[PDB]
Amino acid sequence: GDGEAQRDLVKAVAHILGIRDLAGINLDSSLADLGLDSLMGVEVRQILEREHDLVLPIREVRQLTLRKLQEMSSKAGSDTELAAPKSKN
Repeated sequence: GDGEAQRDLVKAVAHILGIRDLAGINLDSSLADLGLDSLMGVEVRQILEREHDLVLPIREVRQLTLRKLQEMSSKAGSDTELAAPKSKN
């Protein structure tokens, strides 16, 4: 029901592509460039919507540059209000 543990989305999404280490796989490539059309967006949504209620749709998910998946993995990211849009002036 609730996740006590959470992994990097690289060990999920990249693992769909058969990657994780990216030894010779480019990291500037958009997720759609990688192969996102079907599962590589559904899997993501089904994870994030339940993990952190973070539903980022395909138009945004398509630019998740593989390691960006672990950046928005939602673990230790939202300490207080995710990134907190707060700027003085």
